[PDB]
Amino acid sequence: YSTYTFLDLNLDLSKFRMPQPSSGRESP
Amino acid sequence: PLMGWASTADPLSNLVLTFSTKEDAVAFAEKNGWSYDVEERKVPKPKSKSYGANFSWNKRTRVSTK
Amino acid sequence: FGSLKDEDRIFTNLYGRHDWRLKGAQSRGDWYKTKEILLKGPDWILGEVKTSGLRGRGGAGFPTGLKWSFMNKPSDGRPKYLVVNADEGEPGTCKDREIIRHDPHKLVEGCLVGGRAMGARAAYIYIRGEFYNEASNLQVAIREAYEAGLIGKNACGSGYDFDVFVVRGAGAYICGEETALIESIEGKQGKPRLKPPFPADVGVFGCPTTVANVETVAVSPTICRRGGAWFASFGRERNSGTKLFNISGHVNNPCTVEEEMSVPLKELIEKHAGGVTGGWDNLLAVIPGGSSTPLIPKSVCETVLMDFDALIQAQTGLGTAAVIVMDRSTDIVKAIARLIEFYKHESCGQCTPCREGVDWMNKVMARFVRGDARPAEIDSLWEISKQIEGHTICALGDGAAWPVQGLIRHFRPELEERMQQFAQQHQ
Amino acid sequence: VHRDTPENNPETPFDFTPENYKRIEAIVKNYPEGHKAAAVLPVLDLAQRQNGWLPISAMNKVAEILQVPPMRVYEVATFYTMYNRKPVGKYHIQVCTTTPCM
Ligand SMILES: Cc1cc2nc3c(=O)[nH]c(=O)nc-3n(C[C@H](O)[C@H](O)[C@H](O)COP(=O)(O)O)c2cc1C
Ligand code: SF4
Repeated sequence: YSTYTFLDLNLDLSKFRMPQPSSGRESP
Repeated sequence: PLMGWASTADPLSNLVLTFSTKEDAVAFAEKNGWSYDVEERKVPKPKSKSYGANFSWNKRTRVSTK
Repeated sequence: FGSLKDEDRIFTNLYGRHDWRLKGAQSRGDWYKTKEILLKGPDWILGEVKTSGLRGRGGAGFPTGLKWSFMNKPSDGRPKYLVVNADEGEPGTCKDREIIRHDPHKLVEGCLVGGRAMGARAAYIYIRGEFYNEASNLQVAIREAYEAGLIGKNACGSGYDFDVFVVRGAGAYICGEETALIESIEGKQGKPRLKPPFPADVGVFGCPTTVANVETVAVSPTICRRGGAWFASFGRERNSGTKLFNISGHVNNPCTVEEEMSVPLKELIEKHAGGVTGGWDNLLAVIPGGSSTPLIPKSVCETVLMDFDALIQAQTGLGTAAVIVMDRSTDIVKAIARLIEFYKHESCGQCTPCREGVDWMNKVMARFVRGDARPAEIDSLWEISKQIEGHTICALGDGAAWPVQGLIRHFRPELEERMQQFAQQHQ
Repeated sequence: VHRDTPENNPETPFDFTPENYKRIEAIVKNYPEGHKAAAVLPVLDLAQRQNGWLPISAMNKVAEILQVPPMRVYEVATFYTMYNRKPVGKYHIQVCTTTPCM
């Protein structure tokens, strides 16, 4: 229904609330 | 200097005998009595190759678009 | 199998559909008892599904109960993930996307309650991006609950909780295999790996993963919530459960219904609701699998119950859980080519048997249908199909021939007479 | 259709809206570090969205963001279907034709 605008979907609640990430390294 | 066939002397020039081994190789140079030389056989390293090491967490060998 | 059914009550494994789509307390069914489950030792859940022993909905055998209590028993250095197909590869499947569309609150639980068995770390799902609207909403469904504090990182009551990261594809078949999906979750081109590296639970993202399916992880919480002794209800001592069928291509009202195993196709097709084509004299030429099973004629299929191993009794079984039939006007030879013309476009193309081996058929199938040069070909075209089996990596080849392998079986003449129909015509 | 480009828009040019550089913080946030290296599937497609079909300078751009040699992109855009390499219309419509749909 919103053709563009994945933004807040991706960047609003997800951006702050996707902790940590640690995710490590893999420098390589 | 008529055609360009490369004519030649050196009447041996084309012989390849085939022996089965070294111990029996030099056997035929002495017995017919001319000088010679030797090379050595070669075979590869062992070696170690494993697919499935190509997807790796911290390893530096990790292929893409194989 | 008891009474030769497979009935449908309001007692089923799926809670609701038209009642409440949005979030809440899971007003009645869901999110009921949790802290008691997870607080007990994890392997209590493992093998507690064995009371059911779900074969799995991934289009195959190999009961889901084993592979989770299978390796991924230990743990050492590296995290474990969950990758659960949401995708549909088979034409006419449609079973998926109905689970997600009106009731997402189930599966986010299905992982959390499920993932604890794996001892996993994170949760990935995967969805064909070709569904833009319905798939877009899961994030809300994630948020509308997850935001309340239902998941992560302790939620709830345990020291173990972790969230779910949606992703998307584009032109995928990739769910056509595990050991492909875990590759295109990564961002390479998707050419599925060799099957035995280290099979799919060793070689993985960086580290061991397990590839589940939708209603394999969907129905697990409710079958560990109650279970029994009702976990095994219908079906013989071998296959047990109640799965979903979605009828398509001739009916009165083709639509899904929850139906238990061992249901005969002659009452099931006619029911839910009508048979609207000829219930008979429409010749009822049927396809058990979606694309993975060849035809059956009017023979014992109609009395043949839909139990898995009951179908292996016939020349082909089906794990896909879908139905497509025909009546009269549809010319099968005409209607099976656009099942093959499909395969040619969905194949990876690594292997020499699959690539360059499917076209050899697809290029000739437009001879028979059109009607064209002489028989004795049929005898060869069978051998080609007999010649791609152990020769391809993935199942798409083993799922490439069966439609043609089982067309040459069960219909001899329809071809033989048509090659004449153009033969007499040429004259 | 053909899969070679006759030097259309090597420098189109193209760029992302500064509203979009704050999401790409979130995407990479998904994955673990050091393997990140492909978020390409959303990130390359988000670029289709900002534009509506991605020219060859779109394929070269993300490489400068993702530091992968840009034959590790031109590949991925020629495999899948959803991406449209050539230009399109305002509505790109589909008719499902398959055994059931037939
Ligand atoms: C052409 C093709 C399409 C497939 N499509 C799907 C699919 O859409 N969804 C899915 O879960 N598996 C699909 N698979 C099969 C995968 O093997 C399966 O998802 C995987 O084995 C996970 O099985 P499990 O989770 O039930 O154990 C497909 C296989 C093929 C050959
Ligand atoms: S069949 Fe051969 S080519 Fe087609 S996908 Fe499976 S592996 Fe790749």
